[PDB]
Amino acid sequence: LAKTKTGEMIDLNFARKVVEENKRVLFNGLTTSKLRNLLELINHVYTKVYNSDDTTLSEDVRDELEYLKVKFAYESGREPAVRTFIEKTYVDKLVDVVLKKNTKKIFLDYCKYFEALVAYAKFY
Amino acid sequence: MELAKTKTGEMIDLNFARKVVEENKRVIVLFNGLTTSKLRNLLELINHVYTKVYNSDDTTLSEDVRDELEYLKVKFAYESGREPAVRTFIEKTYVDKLVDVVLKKNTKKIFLDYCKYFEALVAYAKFYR
Amino acid sequence: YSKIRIVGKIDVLTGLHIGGGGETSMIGAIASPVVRDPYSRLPIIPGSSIKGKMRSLLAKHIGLIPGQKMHNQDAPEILRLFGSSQKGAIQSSRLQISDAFFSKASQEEFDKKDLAYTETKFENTISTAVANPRQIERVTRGASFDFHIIYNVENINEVMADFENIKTAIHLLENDYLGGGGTRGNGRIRFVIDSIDTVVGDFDSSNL
Amino acid sequence: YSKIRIVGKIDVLTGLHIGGGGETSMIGAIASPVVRDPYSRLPIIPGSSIKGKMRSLLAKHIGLIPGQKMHNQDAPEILRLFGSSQKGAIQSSRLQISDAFFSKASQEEFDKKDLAYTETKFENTISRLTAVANPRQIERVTRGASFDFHIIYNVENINEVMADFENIKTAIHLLENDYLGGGGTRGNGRIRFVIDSIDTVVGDFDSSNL
Amino acid sequence: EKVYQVKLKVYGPVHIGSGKIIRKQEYIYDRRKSLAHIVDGPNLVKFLNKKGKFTAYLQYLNTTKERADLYTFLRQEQIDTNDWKTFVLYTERVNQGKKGMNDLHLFVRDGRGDLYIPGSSLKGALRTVLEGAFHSLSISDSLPIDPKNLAIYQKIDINKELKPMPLYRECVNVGTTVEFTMKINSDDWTIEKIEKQIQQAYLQYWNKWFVGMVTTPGGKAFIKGGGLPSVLPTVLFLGGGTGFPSKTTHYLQKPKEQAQKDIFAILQRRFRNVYGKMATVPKNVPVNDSTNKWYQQGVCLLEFQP
RNA sequence: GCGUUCUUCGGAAUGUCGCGCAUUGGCA
RNA sequence: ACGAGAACAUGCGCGACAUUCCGAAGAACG
Repeated sequence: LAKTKTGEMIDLNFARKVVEENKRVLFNGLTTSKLRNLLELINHVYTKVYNSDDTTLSEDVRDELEYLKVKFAYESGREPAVRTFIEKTYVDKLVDVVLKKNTKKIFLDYCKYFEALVAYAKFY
Repeated sequence: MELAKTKTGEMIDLNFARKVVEENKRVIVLFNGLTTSKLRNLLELINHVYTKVYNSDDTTLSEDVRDELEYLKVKFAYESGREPAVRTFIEKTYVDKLVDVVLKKNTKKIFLDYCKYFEALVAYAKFYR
Repeated sequence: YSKIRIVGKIDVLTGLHIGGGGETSMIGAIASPVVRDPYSRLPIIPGSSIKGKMRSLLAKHIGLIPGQKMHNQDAPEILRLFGSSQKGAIQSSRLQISDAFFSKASQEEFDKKDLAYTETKFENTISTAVANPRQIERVTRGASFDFHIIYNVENINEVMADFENIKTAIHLLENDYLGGGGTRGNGRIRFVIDSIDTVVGDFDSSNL
Repeated sequence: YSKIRIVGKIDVLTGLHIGGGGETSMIGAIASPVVRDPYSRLPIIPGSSIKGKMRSLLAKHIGLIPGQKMHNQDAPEILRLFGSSQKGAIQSSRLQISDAFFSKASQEEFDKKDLAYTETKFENTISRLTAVANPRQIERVTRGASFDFHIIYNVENINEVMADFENIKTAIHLLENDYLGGGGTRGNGRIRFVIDSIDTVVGDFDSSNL
Repeated sequence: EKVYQVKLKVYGPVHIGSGKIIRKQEYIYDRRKSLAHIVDGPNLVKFLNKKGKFTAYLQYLNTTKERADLYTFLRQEQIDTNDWKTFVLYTERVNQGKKGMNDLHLFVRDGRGDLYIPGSSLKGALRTVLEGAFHSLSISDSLPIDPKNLAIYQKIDINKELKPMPLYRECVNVGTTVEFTMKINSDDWTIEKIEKQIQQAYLQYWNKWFVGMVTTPGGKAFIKGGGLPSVLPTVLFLGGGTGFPSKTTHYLQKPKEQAQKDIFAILQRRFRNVYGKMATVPKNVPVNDSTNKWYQQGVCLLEFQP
């Protein structure tokens, strides 16, 4: 997917690593509802990409991902915990990486990473 | 069979699957209240990758299959968090550990053996009920 | 031996949902996906669903025998239309209802209007008043599927009765629902027949 | 002696389920798998399947004799085409259907778009009294698949070749209008014979007209 | 099976959400116009990228983190309203009990994009009324509703005082008729039986709990404004926000004190932050327009015709 | 505005055939 | 100058028939 600091690769195991690192409460006070709202924001563009057969991300999908970045910034502003979650998970940069790749495979990998984040947050 | 070893050291196989199902059998709630439908959902999550590998003949696990196995670990963790009974089932049966073991081994045979182990778990859970 | 073809379209009225059995789905999305044709990744109404629903509705309309256990115990006309597997009394199924693929006209209409072929209806289950969120993928209203039904003329004299039963079954299916979730509204559908033509044989389909 | 080769492809329409050997299936896997070529694990249409289906359709179209029990009691045209085994009247089958293997073109088309050759279809069986549904997973070949089919006709009587090939065309038309597989009455088995390359592989016979 | 057309007359705003929560950062609310234009995010983002205000949009988001009303940003950038209509999907009339909006819920729409009342919700309301069969009853999905009848309403909580909640929801306007088709078998259900059960359930809901809210001073002001119609027969509570006393069988199958005790216990085990702290049984357990008239969330009237 | 459910319980194939005829064989 | 010499385990054949991915569930609770 992408490369984190010190050569770390974005992965579902990396999602578990982030969840266990930020566990103390999670991500300095992150709740399940905020992460749920972020996953809901992911869901619409995920379904749009899933329905589309073309491997290359469609233009409306790319604009949806840009608006997803904007909404992530807004959520980070609204709640400091969401900002901490975003900066620890590097999801905002992952959206830009997906846009750069312009491939369905990278988008679904990022969606699976976010899904792993949600699953491990629920598990821990 | 010949998948891995538990923390205690007991070997993992179909006989181990029957043994763990019997141990968690309580009268009949199994694995601390694990309903059949949760087990069947886990079995379908298994069965997707099982069909993907069963059609294929490559000895090594394909990259898409490995990604689906990691996603299977994610789904197992999500079900463990969402339902305590599924968490107990996975912990006692060591399913997630076997998934990482087959990921390490990267063989069609070991994946088929893990799927047979999960199938034995489901079969003995249905039988011991 | 005459094969009569009934080609037409079937258009959803409230939203059809024939489930595919669940599949790899992100958390909170694609809870119960609709059955789709693997080749085109397009929603499809299986011929099995249409035939089974029509057979069951016809059986209810005619009247099930008391304490019926198997589908090979329906009315003789239903058994001659939809087939039978009774030991020693096997009856060939004259109706060969096939899969109702997504019509190209409706597919291009949806593409023109920038509308998804399937709507992910987000519903729940109140308990304690605790809900159970779920995303059921049901076919978007106004989607037409082309249905193709083969009728075999096993007996010429019985063709009129069999086609009257077919008309009654179509009327019931339009009146009743198709797929799953009918009591909740989703699954009501409508038939629009295009042409009944006898592709094979000397039988005349103009009267039909 | 002349042998005429009919090489073409059968293109699936709704997806055909030629049931397999009923091998031990995983719990929750396909309860009824399709017949597959063991070497390539690809679904195939057995030549026996095509031959039996088209022979039965042709016999029905011609008309079964009253109270017919054995296959050798078919019409003389059907016996001449597909063969007979009646004691003292053994007619050789002029048609030798071969198993229709998964075509390389459709195999590449399925390798593209990340499509599996066979799809697991979920079905149920609503009870007539308890109204309970019994799940069933049936493997079915994908609608977009194609199987390269190979038939061989033996020219035993040059005068009857035209009539036999007319019967073959009628049977192919019937099979296109009918289904080829299990569950066709429920919509599994619709096909079409798109490509047909009739050439005389052996002998001086001319198959241009055929 | 017996078939009846079902008419639902909306006497109070009814919201059937689509599982998506939208914020003021996503739409544009004009208080002077009193209209909220629902903006689709991708087109707005591309518009700002073309106009060069996307960096300005990020800076505006950074400056005021909690409040990021898109209308204020557009007014600051002096972007023309005709340019606004490019990325506006539609517009909705807004009624606030307060300033501005906080968090908007959207009504459910089909894949075609038409507003409709799912038959699942209506059938669930009927089942809860009749709870105490449910297969013969087949409530069909509603006919598509005109977008004009859909407008944004404000949620107000009545706890001894009228308190506007920072939560607006798109709802079907009062006086709108919704049509369904209901089919039932004779043996399992009777139309007279189900109608009588609806009437008795509404009477029990009125007697057990509604009087207690009327006795509250906020309830008294609600009655004075016109929140309770004189007509309010067959009354169904469907929209999101009707309340715990509705959509539950506690007030129907149990005595008033017993039902209140059970509801208090389940609220305490569910919501410890509010009812768990309180150690005594409350007296009662547990919408505004541009005009003077007040509304009750989700209240409706049902009629059946063969 | 915040928080909680994100899918749940059952069915997971069943029944019918599972080789038959002809020659080899038997009896005449 | 082999208990040998010739001799196709061959001919006929639809893994098919019957089967709704369904039954029940209010995006709603504070």
